[PDB]
Amino acid sequence: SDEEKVRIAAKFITHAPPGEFNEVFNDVRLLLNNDNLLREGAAHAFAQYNMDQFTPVKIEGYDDQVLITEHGDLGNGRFLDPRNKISFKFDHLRKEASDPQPEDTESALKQWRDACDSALRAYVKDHYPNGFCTVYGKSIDGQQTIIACIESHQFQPKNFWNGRWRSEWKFTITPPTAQVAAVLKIQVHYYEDGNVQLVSHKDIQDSVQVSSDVQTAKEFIKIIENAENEYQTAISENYQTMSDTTFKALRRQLPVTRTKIDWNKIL
Amino acid sequence: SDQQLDCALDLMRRLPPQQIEKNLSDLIDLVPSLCEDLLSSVDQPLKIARDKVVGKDYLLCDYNRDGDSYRSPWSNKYDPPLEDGAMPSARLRKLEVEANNAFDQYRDLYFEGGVSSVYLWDLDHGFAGVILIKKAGDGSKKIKGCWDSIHVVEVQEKSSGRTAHYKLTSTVMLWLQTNKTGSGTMNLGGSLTRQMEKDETVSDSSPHIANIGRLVEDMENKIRSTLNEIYFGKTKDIVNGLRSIDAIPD
Repeated sequence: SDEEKVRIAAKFITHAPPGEFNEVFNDVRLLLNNDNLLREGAAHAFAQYNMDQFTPVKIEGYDDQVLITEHGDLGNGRFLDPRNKISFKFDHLRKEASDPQPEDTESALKQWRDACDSALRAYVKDHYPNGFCTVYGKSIDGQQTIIACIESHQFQPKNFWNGRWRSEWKFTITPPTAQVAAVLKIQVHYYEDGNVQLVSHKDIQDSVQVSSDVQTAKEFIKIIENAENEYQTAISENYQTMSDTTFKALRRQLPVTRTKIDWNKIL
Repeated sequence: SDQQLDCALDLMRRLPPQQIEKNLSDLIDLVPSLCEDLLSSVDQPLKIARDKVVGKDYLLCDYNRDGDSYRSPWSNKYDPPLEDGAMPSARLRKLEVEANNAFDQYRDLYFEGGVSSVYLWDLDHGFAGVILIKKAGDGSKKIKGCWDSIHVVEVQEKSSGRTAHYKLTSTVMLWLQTNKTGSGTMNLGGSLTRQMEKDETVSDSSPHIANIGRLVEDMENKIRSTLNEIYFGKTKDIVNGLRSIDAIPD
């Protein structure tokens, strides 16, 4: 039961809406009222939350920000920043980076990674107002893989809303082809009038041709851009459809006769 | 406990609306002390039961509840059976039946399906009631949804019964889910509460139920309008601020 309580605490913390982690954490702390057990079985949850959310972090001395993801997990509390060639300790609680150390990951995919990173950063600057991205080049079950991660968020507690976009693109490179596996995710919480949440995701599986590093990264970005435009355009089309059709099938705006009801007649 | 309440309420406002039943259960599993307080003040999807005498559906809430039994508006009997369940007076029961019938027609006209129930109770200077409506949208793998509304109305008769004061508190819960090729899975869930107070004339041609009917109809028309804006306008504007198809200038 106490093992079950922590497990529930951990599930709750893990489901915090973007920008509302502190509030949910505070709620769950005062509720469980066992600060000892909290630290014990719900530390795997802080990390899991940070990596699921692609939490962006600023490392002192480096202009950009890097994303905390499962892909940069080096184990032992360290994360990789592949752009800056450093590893760093990450404190999942404080959400602070420290002890940066140089890391020359063995350069097998490094040229590919750097060419994708360079094209992705320009793309994210152009299309994501507060967007950050991280590209990893790694060998997975023997196959060379580029993993492009994008995060963008808007936290406006004073206006009673938060939102976050995450996308993750995995290109499994086997020249002259590549397999593409992506997931796009969106989450919005608006609570200024009423309370509503949007959760959305889209899975993508495909293949494309590849050539050299520079040309292939250019076309990877065109593929990403188009697919992410397509999702965003479909989302707004679906909003129109839910507004004029799906909502109506639950409750109409007016009866079939298009007059407000005559209550005396009914009575 | 007083603060733990505040925390458990704030938490339920912040977790996934599709998970209410499970989350609330899970939240009761860790502060059982607030079990009763949680069950009454947390917005939950409406449950349907079937009247075993006449075979018609009715909805469950705290106002038709006595112990672990619920009173059907159709047969006026508790299930599970009770020797002395709380009952409306003969006169209030007459009005309850008229109200159930009138709101059944309201439901048929605006919802074209679903279930509605009305339960009334006495007060010192008039009476009160609850109107419950549930309409689910089942029949597609691609598109699903559910509307639940609960309206609590309080009636105070005035001017020697020629007018009355009506106080309405309404909550609508609304969920939609689509699974489509272009937009992937989209899940929208949440709720809105509103309150309204009006004096209206009471007569032969404008009786209490007709006044309550007009009040509930307007409230749901206004709420529907606002949900449309918030669900399909505000969240969309927020999506469109996270990412921009056209390049961001400067």
